[PDB]
Amino acid sequence: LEIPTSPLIIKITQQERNILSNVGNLLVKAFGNYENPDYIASLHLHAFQLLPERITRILSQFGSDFSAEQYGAIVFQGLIEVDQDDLGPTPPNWQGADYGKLNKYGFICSLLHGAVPSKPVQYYAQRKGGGLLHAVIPDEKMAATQTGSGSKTDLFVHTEDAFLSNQADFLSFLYLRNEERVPSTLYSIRSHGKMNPVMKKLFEPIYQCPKDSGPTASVLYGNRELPFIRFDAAEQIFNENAGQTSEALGNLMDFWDEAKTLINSDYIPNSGDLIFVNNHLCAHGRSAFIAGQRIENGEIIKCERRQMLRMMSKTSLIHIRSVTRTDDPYFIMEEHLGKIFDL
Ligand SMILES: N[C@@H](CCCC[NH3+])C(=O)O
Ligand SMILES: N[C@@H](CCCC[NH3+])C(=O)O
Ligand SMILES: [Fe+3]
Repeated sequence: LEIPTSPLIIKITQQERNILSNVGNLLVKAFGNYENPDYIASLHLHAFQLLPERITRILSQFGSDFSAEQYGAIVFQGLIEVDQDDLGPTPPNWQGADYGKLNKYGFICSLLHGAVPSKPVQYYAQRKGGGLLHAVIPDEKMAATQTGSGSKTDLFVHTEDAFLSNQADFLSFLYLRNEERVPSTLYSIRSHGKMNPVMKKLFEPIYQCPKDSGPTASVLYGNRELPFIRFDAAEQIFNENAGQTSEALGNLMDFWDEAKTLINSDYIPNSGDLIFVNNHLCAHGRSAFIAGQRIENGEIIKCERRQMLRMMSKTSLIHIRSVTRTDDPYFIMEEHLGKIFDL
């Protein structure tokens, strides 16, 4: 067995970039925006017929691959060319993001999910939905917070929405700018190799999964030999109010001791790179940084602040139907491990 220790790196070609750009422009003209219900209803058809064939091939293989060799993450290097002057300055927070300008990017991202095949969704748990595409921008007000609006966060990893029974199946992180040169940290449950006694204890449904007395869940699930994972190191372990039992905390600490040595922080994304993640296999994180600066040869180089676009998707609308809005089967109303928001 070749135990995966790093994600698959795909170097996007100029011809592929040009196709994505032209297709993105055509979809903007045809449908106005990526949230158009006519576009969403025919998403897979546009994904398989408009994407560069190599991307379609990679994503289709990835969607059904839960084998021992699968890391659960793909880095698409140079997926898009970002014109930095046209993008202009990074807004102070995510509320300031111009969606007229990210519209083409939303089409491209939604086609990638569509080729898995997977359906872009939104969660009331994250920004009261906030649309299919989220701008992730470091806010000075929330500088050292354990969120996406954060800047100084270090050594931790998490799968997205570990507190939800219906968390995303697939995630995409499109980097518009990373002038601070912050590494993108990834962690795969497949990096452990063969099922061992430390991992086996995580199948027990005894762990707290606190929201971004509570119900418990298993950290490991799915296949017994090649499992899926729901994990949040900061929220389940290093949170004083996590409320874990001594048995559960001990199991998580033993797991974290093994897991932390397998974290991969080698990849530093460039503008236009997209990281595509199987949220059931691979956890993600970000190293500490001061937004709007980098240090080179003992000197501070001022720069525009970090800017990333996030899209989440589910492979089945049927199995999430008891937690979605009556008039919107793509809008998840789940609050915490089965419990729905009481509005
Ligand atoms: N910026 C995002 C990040 C949340 C997910 C990562 N903890 C938000 O405010 O919803
Ligand atoms: N969502 C992160 C950045 C993405 C890193 C994922 N490897 C943030 O706090 O901005
Ligand atoms: Fe996250």
